[PDB]
Amino acid sequence: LRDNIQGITKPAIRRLARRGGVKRISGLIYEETRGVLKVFLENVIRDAVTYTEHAKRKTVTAMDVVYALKRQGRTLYGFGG
Amino acid sequence: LRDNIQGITKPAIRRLARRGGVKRISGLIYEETRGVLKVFLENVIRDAVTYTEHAKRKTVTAMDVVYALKRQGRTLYGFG
Amino acid sequence: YRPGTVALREIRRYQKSTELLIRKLPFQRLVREIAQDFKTDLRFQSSAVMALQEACEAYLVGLFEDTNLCAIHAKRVTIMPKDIQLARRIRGER
Amino acid sequence: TELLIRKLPFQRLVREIAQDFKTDLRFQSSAVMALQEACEAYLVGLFEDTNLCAIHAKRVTIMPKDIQLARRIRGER
Amino acid sequence: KTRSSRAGLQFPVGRVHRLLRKGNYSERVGAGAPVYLAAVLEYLTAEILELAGNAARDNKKTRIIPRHLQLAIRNDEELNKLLGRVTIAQGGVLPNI
Amino acid sequence: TRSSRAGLQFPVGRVHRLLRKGNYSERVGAGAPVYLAAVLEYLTAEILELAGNAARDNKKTRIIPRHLQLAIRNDEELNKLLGRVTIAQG
Amino acid sequence: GDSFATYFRRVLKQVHQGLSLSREAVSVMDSLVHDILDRIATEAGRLARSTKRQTITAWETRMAVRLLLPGQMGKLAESEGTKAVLRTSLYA
Amino acid sequence: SFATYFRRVLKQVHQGLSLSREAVSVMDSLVHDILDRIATEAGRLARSTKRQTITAWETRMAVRLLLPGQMGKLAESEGTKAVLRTSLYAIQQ
DNA sequence: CGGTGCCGAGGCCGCTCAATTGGTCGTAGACAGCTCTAGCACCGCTTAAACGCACGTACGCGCTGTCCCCCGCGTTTTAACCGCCAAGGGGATTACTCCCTAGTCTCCAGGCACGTGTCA
DNA sequence: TGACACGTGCCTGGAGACTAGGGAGTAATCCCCTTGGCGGTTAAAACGCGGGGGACAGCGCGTACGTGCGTTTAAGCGGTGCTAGAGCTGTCTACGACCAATTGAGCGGCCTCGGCACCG
Repeated sequence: LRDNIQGITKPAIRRLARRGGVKRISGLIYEETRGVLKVFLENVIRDAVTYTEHAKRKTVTAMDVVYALKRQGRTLYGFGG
Repeated sequence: LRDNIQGITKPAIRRLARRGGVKRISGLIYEETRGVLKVFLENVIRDAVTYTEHAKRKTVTAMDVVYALKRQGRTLYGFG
Repeated sequence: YRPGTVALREIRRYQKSTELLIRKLPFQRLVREIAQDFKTDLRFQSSAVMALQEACEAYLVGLFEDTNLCAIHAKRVTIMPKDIQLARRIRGER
Repeated sequence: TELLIRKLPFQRLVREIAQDFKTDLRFQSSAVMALQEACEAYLVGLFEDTNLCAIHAKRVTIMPKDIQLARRIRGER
Repeated sequence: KTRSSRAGLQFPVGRVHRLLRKGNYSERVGAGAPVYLAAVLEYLTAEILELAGNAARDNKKTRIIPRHLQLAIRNDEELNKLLGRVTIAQGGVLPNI
Repeated sequence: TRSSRAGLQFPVGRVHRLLRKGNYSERVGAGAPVYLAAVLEYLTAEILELAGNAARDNKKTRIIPRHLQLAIRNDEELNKLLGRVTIAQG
Repeated sequence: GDSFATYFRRVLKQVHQGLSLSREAVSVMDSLVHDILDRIATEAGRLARSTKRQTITAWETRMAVRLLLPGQMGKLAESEGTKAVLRTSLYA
Repeated sequence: SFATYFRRVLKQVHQGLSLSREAVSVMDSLVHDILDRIATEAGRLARSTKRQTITAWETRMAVRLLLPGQMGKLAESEGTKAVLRTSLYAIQQ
């Protein structure tokens, strides 16, 4: 699907950080946080896909994603478990 | 035992800092790091003494301390 | 009107709410493109993509609050890539 | 690599904390040594992080604010 | 009858015993373990509900939503320490600057 | 022995027994404490080679826990695998 | 199903009778209860296996709760659990 | 545990060295910890799939989860080689 | 603050399946007894580590000017999105079975400990 | 001088062969949910321009910290002895797994209703 890390638009990052607590954001923050988000997404999706490969499935389930997130110490509650 | 937190003396904290990689030390670092060490000891010792109490043992052993460390998140190798 | 007094209002109105902040379709395309290089021709449950979005959003919000902590500690209000790098280094993720 | 905290003061400290927790307790030397090693490792890691914080703020000394920030970012408080 | 009524617990002792046995945490499970576990779970859940209800009343809403649960969890120091590495879905953050 | 048929210096046995005594599941398959033994043998052959390299670098020959800590902390993958680990007298 | 929805509603009515839960809140709190149960069970099992014991009785769960819930909340939960066990033992 | 099983490995890799008592007592603990981690991950995966057994598939996925691609692929290759060698030996009896 | 609409939460009945109840038993663990490790307390010497100042300067912190780079805001583009539909791929169930792992009788042979020669 | 390699001997767990039963492998089968497409519409992102504020660097002050040296001290050392209690064995009984029969507590279907959102 070519590239889609640009799908996290600059206003989206701005609103995310603004909810975080910041009040001024430097121009170079956007590329760094896009890289950080891509790294974290790769880390979580690799585990959530190895879980599916184990289950001999072809559809990544919410249970797979929540198990992958739990394995990294970032538990998620609203989606079963 | 009264006022035994002073056993972690100032040169010991300074040497720990030098091993950590710092180059200069502010005077108020010593009280803060003594407090940090006291908090860490309290947590680990509470876990260890609960471990011994479960085993109905009056002596804390290396296995209980390493179990407390592993539970807290810092696994320890070389004692069990 | 002047620079400021609008970022604070945005913080007030965005910390109170809980709605998703990353657009759903771009994030779906992003997760699809990331997962397509591990296993090819995969399918994603809608709840799975939503869970991934709700986890990444929370993680990024936490990282941004930590990087604001770092920026304030350096006598600055503007967060810069050095702040994010230091926050991620101290957190141990690296 | 050698032990930095003196053995006897640390032993007395850990005994004091334990007797604060549960009275009439005994410590075998392996447990005290393991605790000392863990505390040395934790403190050197904390000082690594605080040196990073101090360098970040255009400083070479570490101040209590640096330790507090390192602890708060690490999560423990 | 039952075991929830025997111990005076709202929570199900039998269900938590079944969860203990199914999870395979040990080869054998004692009789007092499920009762104790139901008791502690009921107390913790009652505390969380009370805090979330206080938050909802403060927010002037009679329906509890995950935002109120997140507020209750991250407003009390003990709950925050116990559940600090957890992201409640649609939970948000408590407002601070 | 099954270590004879396998190409394993690490014991296929004494790992099946450890799995059974650890109660990680109701039953353990036949190939599990062979794949696991091979993985452990690789994860020891590496680490041992690195510690030997460190000892040769320090001209000490004998392997000391300091060498093990250097081996673990001097490689990115092993650092990620063992990051919250403190080695005694290291 | 395996969910504590009715128990959460019952305890809310006991504590805050004027309120009412929502399905999302029920789901997240069910997951929270399951996670706390798993944590306590794993700690108690590890304690039991530490002392060469292949059973997880009231002592192991009590120590797991005490060792997993530091502070005043841990003392209150332990007192509540001991009260429940004593009340159960009173049926004799 | 695993006393001579490290000396055997050290005999074929970096010949002329030896393992000290402290090094052995660290490495056997490390091997036990890694084995426990992989076994717990395999058990959790099997339970998630609703299977009550640990087979080659479970441990394969457990080491894929633990060791990422740069090294987990090598460990997976080694384990597959060992499993197929055992199977070929058992084929002819 | 008031008027209107929407729908998910609440309450009553069917019921069924998971929780109770009762009896068996064979083992896991409670309990008593005993030995010997090693934990604790103390004796004194010595010396390495801590402790107390003096001090000269490295450096943290405040002040000030700049110039540039984010913020606000208006406008245009553009892609989310919400509503709806077609299609089928794969999640999820279910019956048969068959092969694999639990369990048990040997049987020894690799594993562990020890004595001795030899080198780090 | 302590530790590794080569005989020497003991020893108990891995292993071979067998039995038994059940875990799940496998083949159909249903239909839920996911992907792809169409289309208006419209909220939001992209872009540009003016401007203010603030990040950064330079400069000066003054303060507090690392270094050195003399004095104090208590850690570590090595015995010495006393005895708690860890660990082990022996054993015996209480209990949790197991199974068969029973039943009522909570789940789902269906009808009510007020809380939440929207606008004026």
